[PDB]
Amino acid sequence: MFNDRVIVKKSPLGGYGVFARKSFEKGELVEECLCIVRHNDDWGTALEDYLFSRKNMSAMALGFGAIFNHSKDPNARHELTAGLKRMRIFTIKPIAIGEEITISYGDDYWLSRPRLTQN
Amino acid sequence: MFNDRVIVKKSPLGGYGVFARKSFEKGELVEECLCIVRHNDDWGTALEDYLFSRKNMSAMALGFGAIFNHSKDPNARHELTAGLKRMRIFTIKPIAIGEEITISYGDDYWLSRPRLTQN
Repeated sequence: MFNDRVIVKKSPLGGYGVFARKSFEKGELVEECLCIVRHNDDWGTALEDYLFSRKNMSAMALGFGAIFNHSKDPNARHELTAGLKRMRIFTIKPIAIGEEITISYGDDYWLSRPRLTQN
Repeated sequence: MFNDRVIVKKSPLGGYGVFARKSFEKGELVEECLCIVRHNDDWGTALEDYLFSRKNMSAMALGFGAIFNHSKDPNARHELTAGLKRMRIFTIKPIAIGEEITISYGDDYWLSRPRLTQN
């Protein structure tokens, strides 16, 4: 997987990650993708590590949206339109070619609140 | 969403679809994407219309993989590596620019067998 700016590859550390295939300027657009949105309880635990939520809805980002890894020192941020229909990834720092593009452990990510029960 | 060959847009008929942004030859590569794979019962009903399954595993295609619509007269086919880790979409007919790229209602798609119960 790869487009005219990012490339997905196995991270020497964790699993897969999104890496810059070209130099990036601060505040530039990295990726905008559509999301599948359904009520929180419609999702099992399968995507618990990828879903984000707002109110009673959770969304799964398509495109490369769900591949971006979370970092304690992110060089990007994510933005969801109303209704979680669209996700946008914007850099918050310049990004050199080859650097992994990461987002923070946002509060809207299921991952920030593991659950003892689910499905 | 769009790359150096396909573009996602609202279909005048159904919802969203993947359309050729360039002419395509028969048997050519349209898209290869990574998939998230988990046991069948780990998925709720949220993605029931997008998941495919093999044995006791189901997979959600990332990239544009889950956006391709199903047609009774498809101009493409899908292929999953072992373990459903990767999906590949190959044309089975030449495809002109602007034509929607569709796959058949494969037996491996959850959609071919709606369920009365789930999660």
